[PDB]
Amino acid sequence: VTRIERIGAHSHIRGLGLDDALEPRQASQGMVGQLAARRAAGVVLEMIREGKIAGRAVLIAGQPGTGKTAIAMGMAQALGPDTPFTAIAGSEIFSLEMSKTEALTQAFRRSIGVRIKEETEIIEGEVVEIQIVGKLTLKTTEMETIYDLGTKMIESLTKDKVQAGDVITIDKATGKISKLGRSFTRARDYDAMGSQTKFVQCPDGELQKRKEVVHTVSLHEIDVINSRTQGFLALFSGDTGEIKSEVREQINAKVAEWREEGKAEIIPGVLFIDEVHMLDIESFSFLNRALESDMAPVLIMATNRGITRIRGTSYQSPHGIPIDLLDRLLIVSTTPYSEKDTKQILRIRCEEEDVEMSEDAYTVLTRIGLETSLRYAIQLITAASLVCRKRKGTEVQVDDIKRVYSLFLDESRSTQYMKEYQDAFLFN
Amino acid sequence: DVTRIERIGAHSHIRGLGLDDALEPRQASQGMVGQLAARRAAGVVLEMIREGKIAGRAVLIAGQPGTGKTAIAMGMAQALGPDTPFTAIAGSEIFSLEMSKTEALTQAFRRSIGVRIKEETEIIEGEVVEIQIDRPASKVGKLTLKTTEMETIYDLGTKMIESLTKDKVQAGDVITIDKATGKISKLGRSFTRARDYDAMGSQTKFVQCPDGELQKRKEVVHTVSLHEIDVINSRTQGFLALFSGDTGEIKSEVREQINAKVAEWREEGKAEIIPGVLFIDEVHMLDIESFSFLNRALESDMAPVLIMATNRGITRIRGTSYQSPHGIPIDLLDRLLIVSTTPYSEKDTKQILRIRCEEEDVEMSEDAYTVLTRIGLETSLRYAIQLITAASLVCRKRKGTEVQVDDIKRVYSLFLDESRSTQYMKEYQDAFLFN
Amino acid sequence: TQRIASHSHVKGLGLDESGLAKQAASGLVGQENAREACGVIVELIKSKKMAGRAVLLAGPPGTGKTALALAIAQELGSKVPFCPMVGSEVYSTEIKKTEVLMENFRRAIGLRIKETKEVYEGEVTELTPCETENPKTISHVIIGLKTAKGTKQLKLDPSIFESLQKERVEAGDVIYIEANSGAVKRQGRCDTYATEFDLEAEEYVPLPKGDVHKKKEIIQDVTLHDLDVANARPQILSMMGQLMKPKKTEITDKLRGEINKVVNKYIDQGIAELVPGVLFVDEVHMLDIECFTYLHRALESSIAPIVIFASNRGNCVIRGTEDITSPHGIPLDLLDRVMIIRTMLYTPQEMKQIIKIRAQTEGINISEEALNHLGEIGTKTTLRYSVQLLTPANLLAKINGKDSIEKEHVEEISELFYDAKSSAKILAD
Amino acid sequence: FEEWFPQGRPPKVPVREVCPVTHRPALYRDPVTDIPYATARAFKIIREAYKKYITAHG
Amino acid sequence: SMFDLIGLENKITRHEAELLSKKKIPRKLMEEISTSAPAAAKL
Ligand SMILES: Nc1ncnc2c1ncn2[C@@H]1O[C@H](COP(=O)(O)OP(=O)(O)O)[C@@H](O)[C@H]1O
Ligand SMILES: Nc1ncnc2c1ncn2[C@@H]1O[C@H](COP(=O)(O)OP(=O)(O)O)[C@@H](O)[C@H]1O
Ligand SMILES: Nc1ncnc2c1ncn2[C@@H]1O[C@H](COP(=O)(O)OP(=O)(O)O)[C@@H](O)[C@H]1O
Ligand SMILES: [Mg+2]
Ligand SMILES: [Mg+2]
Ligand SMILES: [Mg+2]
Repeated sequence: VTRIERIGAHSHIRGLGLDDALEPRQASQGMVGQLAARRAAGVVLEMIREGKIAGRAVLIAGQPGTGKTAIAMGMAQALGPDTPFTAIAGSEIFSLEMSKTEALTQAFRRSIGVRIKEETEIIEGEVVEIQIVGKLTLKTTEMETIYDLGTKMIESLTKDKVQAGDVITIDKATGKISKLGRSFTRARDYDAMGSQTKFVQCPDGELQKRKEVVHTVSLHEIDVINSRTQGFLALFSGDTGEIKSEVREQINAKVAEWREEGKAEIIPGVLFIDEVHMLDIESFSFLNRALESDMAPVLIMATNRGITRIRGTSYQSPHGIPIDLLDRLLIVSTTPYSEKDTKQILRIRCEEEDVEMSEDAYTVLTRIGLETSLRYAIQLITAASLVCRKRKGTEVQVDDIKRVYSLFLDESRSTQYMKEYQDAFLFN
Repeated sequence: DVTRIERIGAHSHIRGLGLDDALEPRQASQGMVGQLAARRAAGVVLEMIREGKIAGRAVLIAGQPGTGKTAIAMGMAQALGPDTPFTAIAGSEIFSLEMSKTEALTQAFRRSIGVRIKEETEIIEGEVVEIQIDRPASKVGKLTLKTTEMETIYDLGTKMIESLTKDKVQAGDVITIDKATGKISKLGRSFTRARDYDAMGSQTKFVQCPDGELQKRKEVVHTVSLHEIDVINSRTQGFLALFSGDTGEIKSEVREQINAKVAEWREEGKAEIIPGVLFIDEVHMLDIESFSFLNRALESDMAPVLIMATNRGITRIRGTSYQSPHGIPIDLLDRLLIVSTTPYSEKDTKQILRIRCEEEDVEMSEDAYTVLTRIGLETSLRYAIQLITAASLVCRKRKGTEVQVDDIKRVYSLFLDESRSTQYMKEYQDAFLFN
Repeated sequence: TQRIASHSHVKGLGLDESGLAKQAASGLVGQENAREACGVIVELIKSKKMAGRAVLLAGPPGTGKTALALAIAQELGSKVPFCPMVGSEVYSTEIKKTEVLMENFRRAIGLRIKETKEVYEGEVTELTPCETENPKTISHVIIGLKTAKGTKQLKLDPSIFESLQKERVEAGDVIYIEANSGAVKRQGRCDTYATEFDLEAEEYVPLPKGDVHKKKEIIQDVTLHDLDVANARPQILSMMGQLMKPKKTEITDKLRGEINKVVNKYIDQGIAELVPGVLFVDEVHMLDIECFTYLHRALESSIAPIVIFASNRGNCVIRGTEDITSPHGIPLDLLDRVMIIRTMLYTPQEMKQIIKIRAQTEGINISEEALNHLGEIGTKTTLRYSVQLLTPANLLAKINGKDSIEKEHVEEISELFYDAKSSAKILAD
Repeated sequence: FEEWFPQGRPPKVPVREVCPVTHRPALYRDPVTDIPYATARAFKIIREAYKKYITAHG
Repeated sequence: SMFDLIGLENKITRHEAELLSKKKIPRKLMEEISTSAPAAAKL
């Protein structure tokens, strides 16, 4: 069945393909070539796992199509889902709801997980009888007990309309009641059931259990929850506005106290900002200070620009980043692919897309990709597969590649054809 | 001694304009040094403000940086007193996300016009000598007040009984009752509560017994600006917006209604207009739209006296491509008088440094005064002023009593002025960003 | 705290008693003149006499400007409020830039409130009224309070009978009574009467410890901005306000003046003590002309904190102007109001000292030859780059089963990762 | 007066019940025998003893 | 409503959801319940 997630541009990548010594293996876990860059990404991944040093910034820089985002996806896959990995595009911070600095702060705080443990003492059981002073009788498969009821407790039992046969949980620390459902029985079967009705088995073991529960949240979620009375709604709608510095400072201090008490754990993650050259000078200046915080995640960036104009200024800088921020980060450089690496990337893409191709087809597709671009060849893989299926074939041949090459143009051929008829296109 | 909210600021030495009865400035009075022509002009403008008969008179204080424009404005503010409103804003304050620039300029103008309301109130003031309240379980009660001159027993209505119970009025309390609305205020106690009562852990001072008649016809003076009236009348919960500043563009119809009723209140005896001063420092940050609004705004009868300051020469008007004197359009310059400030001399600089040392409580030698005056003339007045404080700290670090030349040379070497810092920046220009 | 940041090794200005900077102390190396001037600035802050004094840290990148500011902050302690800001933060979407600046100014003025409360707390053991003939009439209400220390009887004013029945105080209930108002507050049944069979939570409380009568001192630290925010929007109007987004508001000068008056009244009454602090504005060159102009007036206020600016832009065009260049991206008018402290480039020896201190703080064992190689790399490239190589080289060494960084690990890490200049060279080609 | 000033005798300290099976501080009471207990095994033993008693008595 | 998430924020808890998932009645128990279809004394 077609699940929500389908074959995308990075579906074949399932990690960095490194060994225990971080030596890059050729054609491992979907990664081909980029040996030096993959080794550097492994070193950065070890830094992220260690977590000791906050605010380390890494810029993955290279030519278009050299696997920068592929390396980022490999890092995200190799890193466990427990550790946060916030992947955004540079253009996601330009919002009408909040300033750019607020958006970068929220991206920073979303990339730091905090794991909070909590112990509670609850009484869970099936209600046998309730008498309106008051008395309540509960039972499990192993025990039966009767309690005396206070004024607030009898009020809570009445308001929730707890009836005999229900399964309820009452927290001794707070005295609140929650109805988990009603136990099914010979007499409680009905022709229609209410929306809230849930059938549940009688609880096992002892009534008064001691719980240990661990909640995994992030600093941004804590900020939003503490932003206003119904702040957790903004965890859905995103209408968080600009969270005040008071709330953030009080949360940083409370989390520090929690970690000192052993209640919470901090899991520093990664903030990947692809296409980082969309950030403006204000964003870069904010990042220069934001990375100096001890609650800063490890920052990874990707760009393909050369000596280009910094957005928001008239200055030109390498990678479109001012040298203040470039001095604060390490640069990993990608390398253009060889013929062998191109062919192996095409083979892995065919294996993911479930396409069978003849060897001559592999040679011609590799030549096309070397001459035009790797992405164009990847697209022509599925194009030729479709054209072959329309032909009632079972293996993609060179003729199908020539067919799709004639049907779908690349940038160069399309540009040449546009220039040939430039009198018809607008605003040349 | 104790560290107050207000500390020694850049103009804490300014106490006024330092003028005589004939508005002839003194050489050194009320913290002012020099600027004889500028201070005489400021005195004439202050008299024009205090007379209040002429509306929308604009004066621009123009001069070189550090020549005392803000000092003269603060002197005018000090000599004006708190009775007359004096709203000082930076020109960059009008650029708001909550309201248009013209709305901001209107609120600034309307904040600089006080409305002094007067009303007569019936006030009962006396010592509670006996209070009896009897309630079922309507309320009945009896209250006796004394004021040295008389002792009257009152039979209390239900609403007065409720107010007295809410205030928790007890015998021995000096209270005030507003007969117009029944509000009860306690001025203080006249003697202790019974010593036999536990807790009640206080021995507060006891105010003296009231004198004269119990009930007096008291006239009370309440002053509100036009902006407060506007914000209060703008919506049902307007008063909350006076503090939070969440005031949208107040409807012009409400402002016209207020201007009309205020005119009636001044034709009647209910209120008196106190027109004040709006001081827009660094007015060159205003754009062409704000100056164009100021042109029409000064023609209103409710406009205050507008004082402006800027050091810009012939410069480009913000939002345009045209250059005009002071960064102000010629159309607004026509509507104002320009007051020019002159650079100081050695004597004036030395006197200013002396006054700043006196306000900072720094004892400094005469040779130190000479070297600091030379530094201030060479570099800047503010730089020498800041070296006063730095040299005081360096002298106290060495356990010295009087700031000597060695301390001034030390702090001069430690802290650079714009010129030496610029020279060193040029000497290392390749290390700085973008050349 | 536990995680290691770029400035986690900065523990303060390494100054002696005479105000001179040691060559290397408290994690700082060199910058003797700049540390001495920062020392005079720290004394200025601690003097509390002056308001609105500005100092500009100016110098090349990686010359310790932010390290010196955080060293000043460490010297001042945690009592003095030190508010870090970056110039990019003024461009908010909820409020004007001048409001952001004024809010950060008021964040750097601290106020310490001292509250002394007298309370009589304990488990109620009797509530007997004292009948009398009026000169049934009661002249006192005797309440017996029990604590783990003992029992006390209080001859309370008879009027407290209303509050006792309002609070439904009964024998065996834990209460506390404040000395001033004399109103009783009930806090639950004493836990000595709680059984394991009855279900209630809030209605039970342990017997108070200590003497029945207590004098409690509560000290709270606030900023003037905290009071501003509290009085600007107090917490059905509350329902609508909490449902809608509570945006920042352009707090009026009226509210700030009223709050200044209230704080002055508290300081006169002795309830409160002011702790004026420091606002640090890094990357101040991101401010626009309107912000710098506003700062002209803000620094002349008698209420302003001491502000520390930092810039490295050199002769650069002022933001929000066209072609108006200034020595640091700051208009010359503001530069006349600030003292400038220059920061200077480091020598190779100072770079080696900083690298060693960083390695110590990160917990990294570095060999002498490795330290020399990384220093020589840092004399090329940048200091920041050489520092950043420390932990990846330590990890590379740990992979190879070495407890200390060897030179080969530094060489390999340098071969893997490139600096800004090497990348510029690759881009040019 | 007596409504506003009830002379309430101080509450008696509750009996700190103990489980007759394991002699642990009692946490529960069985609704059917009204005997306190502290663990599930205690509950089973109490109910077996109760059915023994009720068979012996009638 | 199977996709309604925000409605669960005021109706259930993660631990309660785990309990519900663990203790849901299986088919055989319902079949048995359809097929089959204490006097206290103060001692
Ligand atoms: N190292 C690699 N191994 C395998 N496939 C790669 C690699 N790098 C790029 N690709 C392929 O090319 C595309 C990814 O290129 P991408 O990383 O987006 O380039 P850029 O650096 O411009 O972002 C994917 O379709 C993927 O199949
Ligand atoms: N005539 C004067 N008398 C006393 N102090 C002065 C005088 N002129 C300037 N000063 C002080 O010198 C400094 C100059 O700043 P300021 O007066 O704001 O100049 P401007 O507003 O022209 O830039 C301030 O501290 C000011 O109080
Ligand atoms: N003199 C010094 N002694 C010790 N550490 C320093 C010194 N100067 C800079 N550092 C450290 O090296 C890095 C330089 O960054 P920073 O001080 O922020 O430079 P910038 O002046 O560019 O802001 C920081 O981690 C800082 O703690
Ligand atoms: Mg990409
Ligand atoms: Mg001025
Ligand atoms: Mg820095």
